[PDB]
Amino acid sequence: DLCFTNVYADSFVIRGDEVRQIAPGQTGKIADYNYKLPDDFTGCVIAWN
Amino acid sequence: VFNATRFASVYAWNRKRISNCVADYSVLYNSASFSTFKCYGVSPTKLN
Repeated sequence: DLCFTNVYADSFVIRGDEVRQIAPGQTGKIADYNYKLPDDFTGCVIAWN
Repeated sequence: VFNATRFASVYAWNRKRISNCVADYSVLYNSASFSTFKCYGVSPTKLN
């Protein structure tokens, strides 16, 4: 039901236990050095084995 | 504490007191040896 000006699909691969780090305000190897989400992130995170 | 050869049972958990020293917490939070590093009422980076 929603429109948006732009959408960004950021794609990559990680291991299972690091999926939790792909979320706003997380810490760890991934969240710190690889891919950081902003605290005011507005979007969806999709992951599958 | 961390490199102790044998650990105590949870019911008789050991307690070590730390005092009068410089604590370089980077040595801990920058290590990749820990699965859970969860800090309450403090942020790990700030510990230094």
